[PDB]
Amino acid sequence: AVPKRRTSKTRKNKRRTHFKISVPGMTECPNCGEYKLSHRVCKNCGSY
Amino acid sequence: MIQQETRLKVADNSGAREVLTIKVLGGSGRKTANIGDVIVCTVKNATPGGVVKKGDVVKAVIVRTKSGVRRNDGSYIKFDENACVIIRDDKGPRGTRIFGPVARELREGNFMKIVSLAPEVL
Amino acid sequence: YRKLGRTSDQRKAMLRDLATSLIISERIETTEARAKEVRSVVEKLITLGKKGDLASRRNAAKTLRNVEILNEDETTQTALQKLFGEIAERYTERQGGYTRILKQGPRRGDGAESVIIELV
Amino acid sequence: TKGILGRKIGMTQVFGENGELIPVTVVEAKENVVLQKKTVEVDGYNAIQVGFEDKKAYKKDAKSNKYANKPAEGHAKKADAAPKRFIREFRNVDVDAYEVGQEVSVDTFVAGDVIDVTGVSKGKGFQGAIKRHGQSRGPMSHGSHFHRAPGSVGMASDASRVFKGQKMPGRMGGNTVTVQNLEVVQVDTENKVILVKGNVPGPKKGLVEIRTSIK
Amino acid sequence: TNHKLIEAVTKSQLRTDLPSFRPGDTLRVHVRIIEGTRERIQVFEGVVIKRRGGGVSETFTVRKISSGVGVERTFPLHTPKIEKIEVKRRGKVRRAKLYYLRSLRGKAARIQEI
RNA sequence: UUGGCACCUCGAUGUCGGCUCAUCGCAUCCUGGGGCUGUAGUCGGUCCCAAGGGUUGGGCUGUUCGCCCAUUAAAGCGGUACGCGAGCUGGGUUCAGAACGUCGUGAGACAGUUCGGUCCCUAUCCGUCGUGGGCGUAGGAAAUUUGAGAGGAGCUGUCCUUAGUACGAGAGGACCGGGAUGGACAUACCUCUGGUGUACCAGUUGUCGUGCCAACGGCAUAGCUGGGUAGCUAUGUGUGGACGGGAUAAGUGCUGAAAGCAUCUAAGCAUGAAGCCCCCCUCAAGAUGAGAUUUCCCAACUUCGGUUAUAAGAUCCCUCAAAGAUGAUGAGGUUAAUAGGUUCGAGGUGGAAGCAUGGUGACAUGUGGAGCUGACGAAUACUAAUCGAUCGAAGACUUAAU
Ligand SMILES: [Mg+2]
Ligand SMILES: [Mg+2]
Ligand SMILES: [Mg+2]
Ligand SMILES: [Mg+2]
Ligand SMILES: [Mg+2]
Ligand SMILES: [Mg+2]
Ligand SMILES: [Mg+2]
Ligand SMILES: [Mg+2]
Ligand SMILES: [Mg+2]
Ligand SMILES: [Mg+2]
Ligand SMILES: [Mg+2]
Repeated sequence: AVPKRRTSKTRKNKRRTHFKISVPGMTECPNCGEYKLSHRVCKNCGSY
Repeated sequence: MIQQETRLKVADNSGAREVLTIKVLGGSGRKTANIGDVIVCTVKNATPGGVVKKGDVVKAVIVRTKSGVRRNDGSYIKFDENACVIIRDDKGPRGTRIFGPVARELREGNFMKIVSLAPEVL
Repeated sequence: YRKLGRTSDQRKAMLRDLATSLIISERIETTEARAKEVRSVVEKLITLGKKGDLASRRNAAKTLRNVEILNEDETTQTALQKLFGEIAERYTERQGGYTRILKQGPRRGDGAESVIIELV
Repeated sequence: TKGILGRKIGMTQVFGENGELIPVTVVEAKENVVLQKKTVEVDGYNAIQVGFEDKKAYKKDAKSNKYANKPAEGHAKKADAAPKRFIREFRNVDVDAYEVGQEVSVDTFVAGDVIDVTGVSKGKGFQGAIKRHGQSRGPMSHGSHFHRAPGSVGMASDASRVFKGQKMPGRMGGNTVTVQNLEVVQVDTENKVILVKGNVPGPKKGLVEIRTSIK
Repeated sequence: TNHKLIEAVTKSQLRTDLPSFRPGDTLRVHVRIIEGTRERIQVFEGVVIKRRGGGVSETFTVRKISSGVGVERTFPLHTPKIEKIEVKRRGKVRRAKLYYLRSLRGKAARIQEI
């Protein structure tokens, strides 16, 4: 139930090495505008 | 499927009207029985007179389960109640007036006397 | 089929109110899973409209809510009359389709994939 | 001797001598070819390998598996063949038969051969202890809060650890398994099927390995 | 071609001799019984309770009362141990599965004609 | 085991049984093999070898225990904090209530009964059951494999023949062999039997609503009720244990001295068990010893520091399910049948609406195996799998043959 020992600063940072985030789609909209998310229709600042 | 403590109608004039199973004899751990399987059983409702009386422990063969048997040709047979014939420890019965239909699947269990004392076998 | 996070009647009531409003406005903005499932609902309901007989008029009213469209020149047709009268005349040659799903970005309160479902 | 590859079509039944109903798994063992012959002088063991279901050739912008890649073209070009989806070795066979490129057809088996059929299981996902293993569940009443848990996992402090092989929950899984001593009942040459008596592991349109019985 | 293989392989063992019936109909099933002696034929007259899923695994079920004891009997429809089926009497039912007759005994388990 | 001692723990080592899950000894309960017998046979007895596997269900008692009814080839004995409560119950007992017996003047007490009496914890680490990512495996890939190893399995009855033979005065009744089948168990699968099947079909009650009739709709556990596809499923279907090899235990020997003999042992040579090693089934090169085969790919700039790009190959993303918590796995991504839709089926329900006829009606009959149908099958590009983007090798030395 409770942790018997504290986790160190080293063990904590080894656990959250897969606690990351990915870069998204980022495809250009060839008609007009900035980068749209891939396989998505744009809403603002683009023509998809 | 006939296990311990199932009430069965008794299908002859052996002296019993209702009987409940103690064990399904056969092997060790044997849980259920069907047509052709001998069970050891105590009579609960007995006819006044006859041979067996209430509280006797008798051996008896299963005829006509409600969850009947499957045949080699993919055929099935099922009955509307579970019945039973009290036997006399040589695969021969106690009575001479076996009641109701008997399944065919106990011809090959050497219960030919039970077949000959019965109505139409199906 | 998808359960959409609701009961058998909460899903059924949600799915025919979402199919009625895609007959009224002809393009609605929903989430992605709720548009994957109302896709097969309204396309099976335009199929009843291309028939146009009385027996399938009774079947399209199993599904459609009693919503009145204010059309042009202050004339009012119901969503049952607008299904057999306008959408049924548009797709009388097409053998399927009748909708499309255009994906959009996540919402702000959720990561819910926004989707426009249109009526083609 | 006598290995072949197929896939599960489904399950039916057949009547036989004196009208006996026998259950039947139809296996479409179609378009198997001998694709590489292996020798002890090169590899250390004698086997052939059979490629089962041919797929489409090399395409430049191919994004899925039904178009072969360039190693699978050149491997199935050293035999005059089309590239196959499934490739399995058979080492119970005699290597001195089976020239490389032979269409090993469905009439290598006769009605009455005993065989082994190898396939994966279905795969049930993450399952618990009384489903993944045949464990007795706890009582559902009489105050109890133990129903479908595993029981104790060890002894107290002699063995202050859990022994491995504990039979805990996890993935029930599609893993390979053989059913042995099945019969071939009917070989339809024109449909290229085998009717094997009983049931074989795997889902429909899976992959079987019908080879003769080692027992 | 997946879809023909269930059909085209088991096709030559399906039958054509059998009449047309449905649940509610009274049948005379001429099943043949082979012991070690001969090839005797016994008739089973009953009322069709059930007809289920198609193919060569078409399966019907008739119901008889023998000695005060009702008897269910279930056959593969295409088995080669049914020599003959006679439709004795038709029946006016409104179900496909007549399982309510299992709790009805005597004149209450009566099924009309045509 | 009952104790003895008081060493660990009283700033807690928390509970007797039972349940779930076991695991280990062998001083062996059954099955295997032997010796001896006051072993005719059938049965036994006793001792030795052996842990492979198996070792029931009830009645009474809170009971451990014990008795008893049934069985069974047998219903082994022990150890694991009298195994296991951060896995479960709480009947037993050290709680407050109350009562009897008994004791006490009494308050009370008994270790005598009797009725009643709150079972906390979101798992940090180790350990286990699954599953990914990273890197390594001296080029990079795709695919098939070797098996060092590890794991699983391993039980047994009954019957028939041999043969009423051997044996026996008789009664009885064999070994060895052969064959058939089971029980228990373990697996795979949904064809059958069934179960479920909350987007399938039908019936029906109440009430509200769609103006009304008729048709429907909402709610009433899915309102109930009758069924039921796909899928999941057992109680349903299939298989499995086997053989067979080596080496041995107890044992049985052959030859054979030492010790002219004798002697199973000393040198030799055999034989010998459910045991041991294979055989059988899985999993396995992170097997850092990183294996092997087949196929594919081959760069220049350039203090080659590195960059720029890329090959084969992948991946992002998108359509999905034979896969799945996730992600992995698999089917696909326009040269496309991946999913939906459409069309046609299969199976299911059991005769739609509307109309007509008949009936005073409630309702019947016809139109018509009718309508409807979620997951199943086929066809069809109608809709959506867009455009894109990212990653990815250049083959080190040393010596030896060539
Ligand atoms: Mg970090
Ligand atoms: Mg509701
Ligand atoms: Mg239990
Ligand atoms: Mg504990
Ligand atoms: Mg001291
Ligand atoms: Mg010993
Ligand atoms: Mg603890
Ligand atoms: Mg008190
Ligand atoms: Mg006193
Ligand atoms: Mg109380
Ligand atoms: Mg309301």
